[PDB]
Amino acid sequence: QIEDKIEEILSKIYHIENEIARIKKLIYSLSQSVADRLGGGASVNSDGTVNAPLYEVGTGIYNNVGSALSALNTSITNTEASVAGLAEDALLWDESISAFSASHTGNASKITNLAAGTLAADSTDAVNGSQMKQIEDKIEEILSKIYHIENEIARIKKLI
Amino acid sequence: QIEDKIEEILSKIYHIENEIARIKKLIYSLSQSVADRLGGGASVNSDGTVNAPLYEVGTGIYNNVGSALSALNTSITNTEASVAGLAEDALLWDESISAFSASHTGNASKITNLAAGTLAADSTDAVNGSQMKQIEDKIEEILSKIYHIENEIARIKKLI
Amino acid sequence: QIEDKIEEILSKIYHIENEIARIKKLIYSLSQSVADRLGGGASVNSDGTVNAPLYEVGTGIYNNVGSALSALNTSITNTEASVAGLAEDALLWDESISAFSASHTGNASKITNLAAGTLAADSTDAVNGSQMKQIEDKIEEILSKIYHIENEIARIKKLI
Repeated sequence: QIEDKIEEILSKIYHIENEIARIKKLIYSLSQSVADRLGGGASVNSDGTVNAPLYEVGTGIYNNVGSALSALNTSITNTEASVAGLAEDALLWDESISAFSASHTGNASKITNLAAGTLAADSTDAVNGSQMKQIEDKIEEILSKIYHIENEIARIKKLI
Repeated sequence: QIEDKIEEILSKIYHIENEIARIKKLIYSLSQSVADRLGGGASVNSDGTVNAPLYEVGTGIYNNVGSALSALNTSITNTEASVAGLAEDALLWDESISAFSASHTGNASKITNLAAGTLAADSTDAVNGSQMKQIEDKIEEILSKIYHIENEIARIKKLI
Repeated sequence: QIEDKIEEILSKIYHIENEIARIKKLIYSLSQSVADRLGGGASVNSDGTVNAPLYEVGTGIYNNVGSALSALNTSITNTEASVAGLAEDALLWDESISAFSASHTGNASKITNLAAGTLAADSTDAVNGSQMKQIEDKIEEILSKIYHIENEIARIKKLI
């Protein structure tokens, strides 16, 4: 049973060598598939490791998934900060009062840098201070003409 | 020392077979753990590779991490573009002047499609062109009555 | 050829043991590289598996890439929802009419909580209902003075 024992040792060694060649190929296949699922140019190195992906987020490049996710989180944070800024400063429709509200930090506020509205019976343009001042000037002139009328009348009222 | 040498060859072969069965199981365990850390339904294929994850971002499905990160970057980009649009077009509080500003691209601008404000001593409603026109009409009528008064007065002024 | 056959069996076994030690080290190197490319503190466990990353997105922690991507998708969704809210409610520049528009859901709308505008010949401040009411009161007083003038005139008109 000695030459027989050698015969089978050589055959079992042959099966082991086949397993090793199959295992070596399983490892690079695994490695390749992982590189594929990472994307961003991840590839398999000559030594069997997965070379780093290159992920572009914003103006930066990230060599791992966590750093990219973090960068996306920060971008969304910054965009939310801009949105909250707009929301604090925008002249907004207020549903509770059915109107746009020029309230700011609890106070009625001005609107300024407003160009003059068309004055017509069907104009829906807002009007400004310059336009109302011209009306106020007309009114003051009307009152002076009236005071002149009251005096001219008074003179003839006594002179009779 | 010949049968002894066989005895140990069979024992060393037995240790190698145990190592191979342990290595085969290490590879599928590694593979499984990688599938778990990727998520998105990644699983281990019969051949030992990691099947692709399916990541939903927006209206698309992405089969690798890089393509998903890219898609998230583009969504945030698009949302920032909407925000910048709002910021260019919104009627905004200007802290430097303590007031909302109807400035647009450096010019005083109109506000139009404005419904008529309540006219009362405590109204904080904006007023429109139609409302100011009605005032201007009243003023023109007042001036004609005054001119009629000046003439009636003049007639009696000479006729004495 | 029997002792020779043993000589080479021991040498082929020696090459196989070297391959196994090289393969064991390839697996932990692969594992390490995958842990590195995942980031978020992913590390290699004693058993050769990749321990889970810890990815922070918003106020949550996610133990796999898919769940993190999902969380980033939901955050961007929520930020877009805020932006669309602003866009529906903001008083906006309308390029088609070259003016800010106080239109809301197809209707001319009020602006209220507006503080009084400066009345001067170069004021670009919007004016409110309280300011226009004071003008209307002045006008009513002017008309009563005129009616008094018409009566005083009429009396002297007949009395001659």
